[PDB]
Amino acid sequence: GTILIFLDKNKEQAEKLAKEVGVTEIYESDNLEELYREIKERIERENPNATILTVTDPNELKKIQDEGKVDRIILLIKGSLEHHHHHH
Repeated sequence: GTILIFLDKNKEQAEKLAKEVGVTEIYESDNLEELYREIKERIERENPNATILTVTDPNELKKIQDEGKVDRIILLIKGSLEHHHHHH
């Protein structure tokens, strides 16, 4: 059973792709990179026969969805408030 992830720092890119590709499962968090791990950890508990696919470009996501060889598709979006602290 194959899982397809899409990751983006920008919400409009993920929204516009979801609308052209026909996908509805969208998640958003300031901790985008920790959320990815927290989802994949639960995939490993729920799907012992999992296959991992992960994307950052709509040409790659569209090429995979053209073939439709996937059991679930999930979009993850970064929240606007996250920045690191700096002292120099």
